[PDB]
Amino acid sequence: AMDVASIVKIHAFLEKWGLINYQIDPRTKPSLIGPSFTGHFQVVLDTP
Amino acid sequence: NPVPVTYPTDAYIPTYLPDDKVSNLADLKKLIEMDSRLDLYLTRRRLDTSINLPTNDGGKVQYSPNLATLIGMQTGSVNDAVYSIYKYILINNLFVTEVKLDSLLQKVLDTNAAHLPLMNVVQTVNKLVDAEDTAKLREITKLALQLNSSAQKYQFFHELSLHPRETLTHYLWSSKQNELVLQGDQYFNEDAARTSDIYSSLMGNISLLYSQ
Repeated sequence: AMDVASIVKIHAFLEKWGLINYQIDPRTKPSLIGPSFTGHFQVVLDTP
Repeated sequence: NPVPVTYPTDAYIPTYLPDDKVSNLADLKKLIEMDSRLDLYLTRRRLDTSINLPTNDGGKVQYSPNLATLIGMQTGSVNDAVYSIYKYILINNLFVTEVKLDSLLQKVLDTNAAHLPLMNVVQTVNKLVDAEDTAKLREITKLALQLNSSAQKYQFFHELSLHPRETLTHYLWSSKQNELVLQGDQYFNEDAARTSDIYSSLMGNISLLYSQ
């Protein structure tokens, strides 16, 4: 229910940094191991 | 072009020492500037000019009876010949500036073209006829670097007196960041690169390589 100017502004902002609608195919980029080595990862979330 | 050498030729002779504790440094600066002015007078007199033979064994040449009419002499060095021929081409205003050959030049050159470049003219003219200073400059530049070393150690300890908290944390970070650089090439030494001990990031690298 936001005004159109802000909706298009935030949408172009998110698309600028490639957070949404990022044109990419994973068949042309090979995999790799990051500086962070293998470990044991968890994501803590607030109780719903 | 000057030839590059393998040893330092000069040194900056630093000037961050306190000029009220160490004395006679300005005496050194005055002596160096004076030696810098005592050789600008020598190099000048090495390019010295001399006028010793306008007119005045192979230095003496007998001129032909034809060229003896453009010179006034019958013998003399080749320098006098080419100089006096040029002077004759110059006095009579023969160069085209609006060389145009004169009447007697027709005979002396045996040419009837009446117009010839000066290059051909002088062609027809020919057709008709030290260690010790290096040691001193290395000994001095071997002391201005010892001075440039003691001055750096003074600069360090003096900048350690003021702000010791700032210098010590820099020393501890330089240490923790340089002992790592020196320990980066101890993995490839040909006696620990064929014993299969370092092959069990040398595993993600083969992933990047195979993809490449």
